Amino acid sequence: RKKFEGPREAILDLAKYKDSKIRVKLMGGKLVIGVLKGYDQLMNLVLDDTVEYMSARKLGLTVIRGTILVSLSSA
Amino acid sequence: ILPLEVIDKTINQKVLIVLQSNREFEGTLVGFDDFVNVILEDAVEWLIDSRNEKVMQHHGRMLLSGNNIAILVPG
Amino acid sequence: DLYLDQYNFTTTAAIVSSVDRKIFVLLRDGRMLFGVLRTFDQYANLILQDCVERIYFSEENKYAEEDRGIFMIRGENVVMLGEVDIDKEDQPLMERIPFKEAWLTKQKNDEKRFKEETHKGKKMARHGIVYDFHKSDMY
Amino acid sequence: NLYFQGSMLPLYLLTNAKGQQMQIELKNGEIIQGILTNVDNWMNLTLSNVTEYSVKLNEIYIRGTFIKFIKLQDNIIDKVKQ
Amino acid sequence: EFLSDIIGKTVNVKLASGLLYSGRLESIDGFMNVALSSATEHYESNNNKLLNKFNSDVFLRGTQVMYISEQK
Amino acid sequence: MLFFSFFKTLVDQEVVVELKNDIEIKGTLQSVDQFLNLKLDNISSTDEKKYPHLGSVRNIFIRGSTVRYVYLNKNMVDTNLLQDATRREVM
Amino acid sequence: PLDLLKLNLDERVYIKLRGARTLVGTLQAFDSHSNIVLSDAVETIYQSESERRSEMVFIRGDTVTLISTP
Ligand SMILES: [Cl-]
Ligand SMILES: [Cl-]
Repeated sequence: RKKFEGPREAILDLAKYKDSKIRVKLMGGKLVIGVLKGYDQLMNLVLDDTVEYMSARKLGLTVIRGTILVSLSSA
Repeated sequence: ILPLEVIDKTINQKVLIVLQSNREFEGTLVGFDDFVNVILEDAVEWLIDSRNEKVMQHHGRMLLSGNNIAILVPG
Repeated sequence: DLYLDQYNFTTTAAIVSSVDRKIFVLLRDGRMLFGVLRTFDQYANLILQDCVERIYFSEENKYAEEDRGIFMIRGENVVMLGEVDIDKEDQPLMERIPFKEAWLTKQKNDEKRFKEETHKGKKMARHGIVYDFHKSDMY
Repeated sequence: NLYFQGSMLPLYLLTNAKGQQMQIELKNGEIIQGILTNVDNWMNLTLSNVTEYSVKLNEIYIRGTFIKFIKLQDNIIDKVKQ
Repeated sequence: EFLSDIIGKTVNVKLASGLLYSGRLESIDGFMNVALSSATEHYESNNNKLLNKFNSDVFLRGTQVMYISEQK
Repeated sequence: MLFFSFFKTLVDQEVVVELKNDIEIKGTLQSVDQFLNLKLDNISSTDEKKYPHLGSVRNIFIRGSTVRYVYLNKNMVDTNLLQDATRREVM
Repeated sequence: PLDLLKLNLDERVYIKLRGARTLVGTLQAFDSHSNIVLSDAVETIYQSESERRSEMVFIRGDTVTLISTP
């Protein structure tokens, strides 16, 4: 039985989820939803109509830094 | 649409910079390097969390270290 | 010319000796953890077999155990790990309470701290003190 | 005998665990259990049939550096052995 | 470089703990370490108070600063 | 690589290590790595109430980051040498 | 700035640490990471002021906030 090795596990996936709302949680204890417009390799990403749950507020186009991102899921 | 390009696009434009912790910085984006470390003009310093507390009206330039930068907001 | 080293000073050298042995692990959140160490790496990422989580209570001389299983521990979260000793590990060990209570009491006891420390600290900086206390570093 | 015998690495187990189920704990305290669909050398991973504790979901991506420890299937060591 | 233009000025250096330190900027580097002269410390803003003053040079550890900003 | 080199001249000697806990552990030093992670041998902590297993442990290996202080005797190394080595360091 | 540290090497320096603590000692060595050695040092933990001294201590850079002269 083939012993797999480390595998862009989502980077191609970044392509897949575009144009749709997604859920992002960031270091610090703050998450945010919003339609994903653009994305890069380093996972930095652009989100429209961003809402920032804190522990909500509207915010327009934004760039979230993919060096602080923690988990990304669809909403 | 590319994130950095979005920030390249932003230069010379009023920008908000939200940090992992409950603290927002707003002013004019003078420019940013690869680590996304940000340079800001006439920056207002905010700690939020509702009632907002303004901390300083930074007159002149500021080097804001990118570690903490979580979301960049045009305007 | 060349300066020799007496011992193998590397992370791997220290860790390897505990392989296939039973070790303790202290987590940054304060979880105690016991088990037999299978494999590890230079970043001290560990795999434990027959892992067992163990809340202590020397105040009232009681302890709890819960069977954890096979865990892969990401190393940055470890305060310290040690090779146990089945020679001096039977006499030291109290009546043992049921676990479910422990997490409950542990949560309340460990929780009450976060607030208190986070409240008694916040009022330290305003004076010129440095008391950084998070909810993940309570070991 | 997974170490000296196979010179195994933690990553090499999590890499072979695809399609198995695992409970991940994140530095937040959040418990995430789902079905591992993929993993990377930095230990970031995608999961399926995710259930997130503290929102049932279908897929999810996690960062390697915000993991605490991963609880895995009991038989996993056996599977690697063969 | 902001740092070159910046060098020699009265700057503000805020640290992670939010302790503000105001001084004349003798030197700085790549890890973002910061040398000052006659640095005084306030919790969030100078107006807020003074908790300490240093009549001598100060060294601040790059990992702790969130910003360097010129006093005007 | 100066502090790394420092300790190896400190191997096989007694010392105490105050964690960010405030916890203090005394033991004989057995190893270091360039990460200034510490391995010790003859354990005896001060707060033997919170950690009651530190008695049945042959070995403990400590992550550097957790450390706050390491306490040593004066007679354990050269102040002139340290200062000299520190001078040469590029940094 | 690392050098400014070279300047006062072997002299009394003041260190302010993350942990509600503050220290004084002669400075014997220092590191790009700020790991520091202090011969003849004394420290001040707040709580409201307490002190403990040891002939020599290694200080973990991770904790160090700022260094200066007393
Ligand atoms: Cl080193
Ligand atoms: Cl180091």
